[PDB]
Amino acid sequence: EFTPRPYQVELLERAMKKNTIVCLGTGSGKTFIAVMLIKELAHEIRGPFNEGGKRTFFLVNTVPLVNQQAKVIRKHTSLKVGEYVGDMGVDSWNKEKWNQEFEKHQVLVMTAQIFLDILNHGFISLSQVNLLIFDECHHAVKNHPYRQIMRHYKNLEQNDRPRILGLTASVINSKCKPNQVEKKIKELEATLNSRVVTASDLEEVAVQKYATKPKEIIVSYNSDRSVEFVSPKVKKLLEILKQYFSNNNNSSKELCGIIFVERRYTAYVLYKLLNELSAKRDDDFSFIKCDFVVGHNSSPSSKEKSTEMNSKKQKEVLKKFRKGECNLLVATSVVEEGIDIPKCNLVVRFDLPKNFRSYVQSKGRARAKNSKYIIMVEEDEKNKFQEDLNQYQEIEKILLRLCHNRDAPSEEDFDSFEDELLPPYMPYGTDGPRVTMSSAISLLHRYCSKLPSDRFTTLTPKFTYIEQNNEEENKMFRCTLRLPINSPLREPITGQPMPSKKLAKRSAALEACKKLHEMGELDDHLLPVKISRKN
RNA sequence: AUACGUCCUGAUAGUUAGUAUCCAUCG
RNA sequence: CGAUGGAUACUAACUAUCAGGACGUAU
Ligand SMILES: Nc1ncnc2c1ncn2[C@@H]1O[C@H](COP(=O)(O)OP(=O)(O)O)[C@@H](O)[C@H]1O
Repeated sequence: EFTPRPYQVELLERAMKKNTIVCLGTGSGKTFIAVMLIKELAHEIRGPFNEGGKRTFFLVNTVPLVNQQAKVIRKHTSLKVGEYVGDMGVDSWNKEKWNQEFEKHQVLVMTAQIFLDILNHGFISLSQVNLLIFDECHHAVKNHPYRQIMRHYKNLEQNDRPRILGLTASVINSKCKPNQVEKKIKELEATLNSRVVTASDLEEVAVQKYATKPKEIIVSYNSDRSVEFVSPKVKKLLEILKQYFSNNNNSSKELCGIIFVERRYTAYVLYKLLNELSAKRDDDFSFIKCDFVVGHNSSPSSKEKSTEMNSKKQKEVLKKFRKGECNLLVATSVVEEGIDIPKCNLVVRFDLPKNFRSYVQSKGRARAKNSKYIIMVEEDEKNKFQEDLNQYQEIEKILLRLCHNRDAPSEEDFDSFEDELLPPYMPYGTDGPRVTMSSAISLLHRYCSKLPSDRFTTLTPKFTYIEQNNEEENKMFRCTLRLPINSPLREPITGQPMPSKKLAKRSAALEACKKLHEMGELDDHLLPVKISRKN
């Protein structure tokens, strides 16, 4: 029942020296050793939470992946595991419930932002956290919540060891030139205080996992000039699916084809058209079934129509695909990574990739033999797309060339973090509710929304911007806060002048937390009057 | 005829700010 | 409603270089 991997046991013993990051292609099995390293330190986690024990947290950005990884860890381990997501509405939960939750479970898999929230209000500090692994660590750039969490390491002492981990295949998240990749990798390895390694030998990975991705049958059309009325791209899909049927006459019923899109409306219309064609019972199209996977809760009541509700729908649709009930798939932005099917040999790239990372991630989804990669390109843009593809190939070649070990001898880069020009409130020191400079906006989201209050758009009570000349004539901004009649007086009516508008708002709104803490609205854990709504 | 210097539309490559549009993820 | 990331476009400044337009110096 247990399925090992030869290179990964070597990877584990190499990584169990210091902080180490593994970078490999899709299908490598890098995620699998997460459970092995979790069980390697299971003894520490056994500590009771009477005075604060050791617990392991697994951060996953996407909501459909938390249950999948929870089932994966449950399959090989007997430890109690729960699932956490803001869909349940945990915004109105007091300290005692959280203490009960921590004492009950053993591993709490949860998205990043909820971890931001819990660390923001001091329900528990970074102390006594046994281990912590990111998801898609290549997102840790600029003001990503990953970096916001990592910033809390600066406030605490270095002697503490809340080990951090994060796994990614592509180390970029935007378009770039082959002369800035070294700068990007150096910056990323400096930010998270960890080295990056990659398997030197890629035997099986090149056999069927990564280096033998589906062959790119670049097919063009004339779309730049219901199937026959909309752009002929749908006709190209029909022709390529007829080619698929001609290839797989033996499997004339169905296969595991997956369609990637970038706009939800396109996916919805595409699924509707193919379901209509299949239900018609015509000779050309009679055995096609597709279902939704993407869209997410979006918003409870604010200008949306998808209404994907709870994760139960995603769980059941993925189960019905795994059992073969669902065989065609359309989605936009949740099945790029973390979706695994043991037998898949066809991926249709209906919409073009936008950067390097998307192209690498959405290409290795197929894992079976003779897999098919299909790209929709136009004739006029064919030259530009060909040169862009050559650039991507060169980027991959140089990236695998620089796969040599890169250490971090200069720890000064970690100290070189661009600290904000103003300090935030912190009434109880480093051991108390350390308010972050980036959580002032979260606090101001819901002015007096707690307790009986209007349901109108009180979130944005409007602010006045004032500009004046200065010594360098770059101008300074006077952000002013004028809240309506809903609460007692406020100290930060206007903030300190700032070079930028955003920093002006931050300086004019951060002192609200400091003022409100003294007057008694908040508490020891900065939870306002322990009631629903508001952070 | 060459070289150098001041300002600028054009070009090569990077940074910063504002603005406008679009997309995705999540609370 | 909000925090974000990405993409394009405009203005605008600095940064290392090329060219041309307005002027000056050495040969
Ligand atoms: N030995 C194995 N046992 C079970 N599943 C596997 C194995 N090897 C690969 N897989 C499947 O293939 C996928 C590859 O996962 P892994 O190599 O851990 O990282 P990634 O998912 O990033 O490629 C997994 O989602 C898993 O379901």
